[PDB]
Amino acid sequence: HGEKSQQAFLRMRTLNWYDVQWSKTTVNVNEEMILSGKVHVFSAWPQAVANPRVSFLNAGEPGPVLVRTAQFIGEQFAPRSVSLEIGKDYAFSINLRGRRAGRWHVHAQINVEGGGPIIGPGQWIEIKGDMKDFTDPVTLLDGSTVDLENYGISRIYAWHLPWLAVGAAWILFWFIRKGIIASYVRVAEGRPDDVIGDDDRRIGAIVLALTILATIVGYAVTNSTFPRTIPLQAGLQKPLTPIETEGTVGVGKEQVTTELNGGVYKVPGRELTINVKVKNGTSQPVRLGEYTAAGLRFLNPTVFTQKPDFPDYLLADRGLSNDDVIAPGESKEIVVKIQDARWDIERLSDLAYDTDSQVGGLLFFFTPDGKRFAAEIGGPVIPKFV
Amino acid sequence: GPFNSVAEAAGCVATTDWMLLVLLFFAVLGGYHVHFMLTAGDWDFWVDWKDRRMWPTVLPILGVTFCAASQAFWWVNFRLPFGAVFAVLGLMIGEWINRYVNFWGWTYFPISLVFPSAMIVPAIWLDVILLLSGSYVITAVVGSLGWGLLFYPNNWPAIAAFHQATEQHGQLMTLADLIGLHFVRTSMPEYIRMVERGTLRTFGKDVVPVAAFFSGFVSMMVYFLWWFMGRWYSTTKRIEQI
Amino acid sequence: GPFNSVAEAAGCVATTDWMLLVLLFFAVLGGYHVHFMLTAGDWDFWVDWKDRRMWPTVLPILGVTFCAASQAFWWVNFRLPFGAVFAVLGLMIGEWINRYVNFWGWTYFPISLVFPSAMIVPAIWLDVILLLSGSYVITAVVGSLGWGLLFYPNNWPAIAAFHQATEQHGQLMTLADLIGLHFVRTSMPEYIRMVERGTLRTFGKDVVPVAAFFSGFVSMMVYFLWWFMGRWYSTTKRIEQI
Amino acid sequence: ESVVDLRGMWIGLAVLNVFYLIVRIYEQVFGWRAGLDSFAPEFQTYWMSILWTEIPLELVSGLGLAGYLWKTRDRNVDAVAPREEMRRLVVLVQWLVVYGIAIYWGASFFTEQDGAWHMTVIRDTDFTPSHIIEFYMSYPIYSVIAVGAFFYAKTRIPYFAHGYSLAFLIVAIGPFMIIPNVFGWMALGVFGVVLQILGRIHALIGKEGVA
Ligand SMILES: [Cu+2]
Ligand SMILES: [Zn+2]
Ligand SMILES: [Zn+2]
Repeated sequence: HGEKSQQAFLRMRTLNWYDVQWSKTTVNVNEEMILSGKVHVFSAWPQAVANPRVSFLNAGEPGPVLVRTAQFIGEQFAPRSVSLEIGKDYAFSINLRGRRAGRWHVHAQINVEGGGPIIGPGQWIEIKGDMKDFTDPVTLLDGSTVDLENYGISRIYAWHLPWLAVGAAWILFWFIRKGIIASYVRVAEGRPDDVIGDDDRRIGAIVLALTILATIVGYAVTNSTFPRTIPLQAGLQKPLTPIETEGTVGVGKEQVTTELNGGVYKVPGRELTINVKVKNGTSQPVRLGEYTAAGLRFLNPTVFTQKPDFPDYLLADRGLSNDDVIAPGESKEIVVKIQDARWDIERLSDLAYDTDSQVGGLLFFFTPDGKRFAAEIGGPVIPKFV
Repeated sequence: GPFNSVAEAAGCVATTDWMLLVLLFFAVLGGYHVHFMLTAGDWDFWVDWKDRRMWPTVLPILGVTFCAASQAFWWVNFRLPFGAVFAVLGLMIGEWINRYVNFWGWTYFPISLVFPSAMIVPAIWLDVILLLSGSYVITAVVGSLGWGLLFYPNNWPAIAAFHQATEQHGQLMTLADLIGLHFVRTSMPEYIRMVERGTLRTFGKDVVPVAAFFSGFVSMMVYFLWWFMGRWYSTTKRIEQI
Repeated sequence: GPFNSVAEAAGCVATTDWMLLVLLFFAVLGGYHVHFMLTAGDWDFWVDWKDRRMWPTVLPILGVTFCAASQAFWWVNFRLPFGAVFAVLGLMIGEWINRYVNFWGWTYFPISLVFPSAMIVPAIWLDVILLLSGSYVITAVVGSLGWGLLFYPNNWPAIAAFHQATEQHGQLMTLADLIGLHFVRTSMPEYIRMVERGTLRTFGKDVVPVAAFFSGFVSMMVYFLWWFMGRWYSTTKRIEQI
Repeated sequence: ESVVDLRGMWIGLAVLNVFYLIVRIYEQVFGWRAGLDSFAPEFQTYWMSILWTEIPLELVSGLGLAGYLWKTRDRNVDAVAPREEMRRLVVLVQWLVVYGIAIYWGASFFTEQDGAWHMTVIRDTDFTPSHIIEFYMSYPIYSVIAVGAFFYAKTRIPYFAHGYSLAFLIVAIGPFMIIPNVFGWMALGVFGVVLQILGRIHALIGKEGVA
């Protein structure tokens, strides 16, 4: 949720989400599902957003309704931050584990360092059962298993509460053994000294000497339990592996290419019309299947005869069209008509408000058999008012 | 007095004494908590921000501020030796109530992820150094050095369990890191952190000891400044014009 | 008096009055202008710097400085309710004379490229908030909040013509961008600018409103400080040694 | 006569503390399935309804309370008997206790509560349920209460009348300088305020060997 309020051009020209899927939409407390998909980092990465050199994968979700059990991107377990390279594609997946009952919108999400959150597509997940039943658990190196949901917590209170109590007793003691007004008056009149003097200092010298003892003891005791400890493990991870299959923007002998040649989007607010100069570097006649923008899919009903498993919200069955197998080696300019309410609803139409009136995203081209060949589209587009 | 008896005199003194303690306690709690929350953050909020270098540095230094101001008020005007602990406990209570009732109670983050920094112990050191030598100058030095040094050890018993090692898909992690990854925060990417990440200029083995000594020495300055702040906030001046 | 009549007394008072008004106007103009020019720049100089975020932020904040000091002088010592407008008008005049006589008259940049920020309106709010409540404290708060808020809307009428859209070689531009590209400056590469360029942390639609509020709240502090500066610049102290 | 009453305080305390408790229960319930998506119509009915309502209510309550304490001010304040001053300034200390509580809820509870909410949403808007309560309710409330405390002191106690307590000033005005994003100048001048009260309690007895 909320991504609807981020600026269109930024959503469009940073991450181009695709093949995002959610494994299970329904799970009991303790049951896993994987959220997975792919991401193409847009080659004209905007100046407003720091370099995705320093980034983090995530499950957009309202607090820990599902617990993340591991995640991967690049081809790499990623508990720490990663580097995405401009203009390249990455597979990612998250394993999540049911914790609080309800119904929840769980997106793919990537945050870029001087950047902000970029929010990938999301799906409603029903989690049923009782949060009381939730467990991890998790294996230490010394062979034991802990339940992270509860682990360490009473040991915190066992240390925190007593001191908060010794805290109060020090205050009450002094307040009551010769008080506030009585003390204000003494100081303001003659000297204090009727307020403080050994044995008042003796008490303090004592209390201190106990305090440092209790501190030492608690320290040496906790080194006896827990004698081998590591510092937090932090730092960027080795460069990731991009998707080399197969494919797949700017990879292998067989490509599609798409130059944008100006475009028009009505304000307000449901249509975007674009001239695409396509080059078919493949050896097979290809039809345009799909435009994807900011999570959003605009499908060609001619190609997607019917009709994928994908969120509401989101899935638009009109990114028509013109049917004419672009021929192998051919080089043609086609007029594409993105129409659907979802453009307005996910506020891509608010592009007219931005400091950079310019689309980005991917186009998917299909052979007569299976193969999907991908091209980056992006560039200046002009608004046409009312 | 302006009192009908001695009984009315004593009954008034004891109950204005309560009201004043309670109003002062929650007044300072507010000031201290907002200030601290906005600065020491961040490192107090989150278990996997409590490293060997940053945390035991930023915390004692930002935390000594209101202890010094509170000592300035309580010692100068009443000779009551609980300014530090007064302020510190306030912070603790304000923090704990929130972590429990909200971080956990509202948002379901486990308390192992959101427990606050332990400060009562150094706060005590601070208070009794002032008591033993009714000098803010000796306190600003030896008092607040102890404030620094003491920080890490007094946290170690709450902290150490999370610094046990796990292996997760081939890669070492502390439990802290793991509680971090597990209990998903929407805006806490591992890189926004600001924890120790290594340097070529570290020799030892000495990470925590130097951070302790650093925080001791820097707190002295902050303590000197904030003592006087306490004095200026104690002002009984009237001004005539607005 | 030391006057030969009442006519000579009246004639003196009226003409020393003029001289003081004219010397004070041009004295404040000088200071204000140099300061403003060196800081608020830059945004004031160029139409393609007048964005939704930076300009309506830096300008009210840096601009309130001399208004507060001028109010500090005029209100404290005379109860004259024009300290802000006095300062602000001076700035406008110093600016406009220059844009017309020099930016245009010398270097032939069209006025649509070099016109100054509109400030009389917020200056008025500032002056009458002080007049209605002879309080600098109320003014520092509500007065200078209205100073901030009012900045953009009072500029809009002068600015909006240039926020009409044009298509140039397949790319959207404002007329302001165009006037910047067309009338070539030697040292104004699009990138030295410091205008809004977008962020992932913007939600709405709300860019100008939050800039307006931000400027109001920050100006309070600056107003407070600069009032007292006006006080200190008002000093009638003699010193004995140099 | 009784110099110490306290009824007013307990009334203010119960009415304030139950109120916030209702607000916390309200956010526990409508925090989820109302407050996660600010584009939804539920946000209008459950969250913006509070915001659009509370601002005017707090503004009217603020001006209305000041205006009242002023109209009902003691026009004959220099004439106040030692006993009645002692009573009036126990009432001040009452006001300040309510304000202590007000400051706890506003600056501790609801401010750090925002901390955990920032880790829950990605924010559709400036007006999250957290902010609506924290910035637009919780803070104005103790601001109002603070102005009341100040105004009561200015209109009932000779000392706080003719003067402006610099410390009390910082207390009443300081709030209007709280701003977040996107060290030390804070409100804590209650220190001065209570010292001035103690200055004044001290003077209302010459035969003080009894303490
Ligand atoms: Cu969502
Ligand atoms: Zn359990
Ligand atoms: Zn009088």
